[PDB]
Amino acid sequence: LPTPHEIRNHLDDYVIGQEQAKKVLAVAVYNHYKRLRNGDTSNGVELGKSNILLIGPTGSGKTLLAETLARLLDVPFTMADATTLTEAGYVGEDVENIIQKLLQKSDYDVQKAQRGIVYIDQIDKISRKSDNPSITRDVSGEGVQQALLKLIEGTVAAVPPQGGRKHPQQEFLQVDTSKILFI
Amino acid sequence: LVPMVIEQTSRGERSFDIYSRLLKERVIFLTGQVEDHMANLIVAQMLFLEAENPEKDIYLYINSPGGVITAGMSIYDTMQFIKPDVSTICMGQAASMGAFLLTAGAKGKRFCLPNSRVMIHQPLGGYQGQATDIEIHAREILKVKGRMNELMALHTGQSLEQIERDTERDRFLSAPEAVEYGLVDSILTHRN
Ligand SMILES: Nc1ncnc2c1ncn2[C@@H]1O[C@H](COP(=O)(O)OP(=O)(O)OP(O)(O)=S)[C@@H](O)[C@H]1O
Repeated sequence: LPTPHEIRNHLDDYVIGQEQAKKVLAVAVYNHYKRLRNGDTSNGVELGKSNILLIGPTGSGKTLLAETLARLLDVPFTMADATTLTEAGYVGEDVENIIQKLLQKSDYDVQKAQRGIVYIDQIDKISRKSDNPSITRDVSGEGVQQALLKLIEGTVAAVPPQGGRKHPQQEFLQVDTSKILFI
Repeated sequence: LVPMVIEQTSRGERSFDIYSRLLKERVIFLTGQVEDHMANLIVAQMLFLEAENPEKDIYLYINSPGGVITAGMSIYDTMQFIKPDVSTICMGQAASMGAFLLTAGAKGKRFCLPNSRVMIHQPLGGYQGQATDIEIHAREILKVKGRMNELMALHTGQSLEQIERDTERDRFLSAPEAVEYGLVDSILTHRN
């Protein structure tokens, strides 16, 4: 039964001068645990999920907050990066890579992974270069954002568990994302 | 000096000069005396617009004290040859040749500002040499005077006899009188 004051006291030990940032995480963490705790068989149906966008100067401690949180957090946590992501199934990487990385921390537990938290770094790397809609395909940039839209709202993505043992299985495990939080 | 403006397009922002921006909208400026260089430049602009769009109206603003006849007659044939309707507007003044290009515009699309002024006279020339050579240049310039009156009557609708008497000497015509004379169609007082 964690509380914003208790969780903030723990985070305050590792971070200083980020009072505004800490409050946002405490509420989401407290609400997220509260949301999942609820059976959902009540008047409130399809409770909303508040995402988080951490913008700050260089070296201000953004990446550190996500790292310290996982130590105190019980539910699984994963820290990916949007540098390697490529849209349209290119050679670089796909967006599903984020989900399989979560299971590595969760030991391939679907019921326990949907309640996990996700973090992404260097999100500005995919912003358009202060231009109007492009005249060609931007694999890294405007294209990547289009793919993440449905993932943040909630959907099921194919993910080979453990990468797949051999040709025998040739299946993918559906992983809901409506409850997953994104930072 | 010429100021630069920015035209916003879907691809991006583009820097254009004030004269080139209006050229994109089928608008040409005729300023100063009509000479071989200024005339040959307008012809290329008219031809360029013909290929881009032959069905859109062209607007030609004229503010000039006139000039060489041969340079101006090349433009007159161009306006009549091409399919688009060349709308003409008189700003400030329109001399002998400037008036000829004004009336040569498309019927019903000729305008003159309320305070504009038109002036028309006969061709000017001269020669120095033997009497045999003077007679040749005199016969040639006389044909031009006759030819310029025939075309002036065609667009203005007046009779050749009337144009001959009014063009013997300088004749200034205000903007309202130009409408009554058939040279133009209306006046663009205000925007509607
Ligand atoms: N408030 C802080 N208290 C203590 N150490 C801090 C603090 N802020 C930053 N640091 C140090 O900065 C290191 C990296 O912090 P980051 O979270 O990476 O900062 P950053 O602005 O996120 O840099 P990016 O995200 O990679 S551009 C941490 O491992 C700490 O050693």
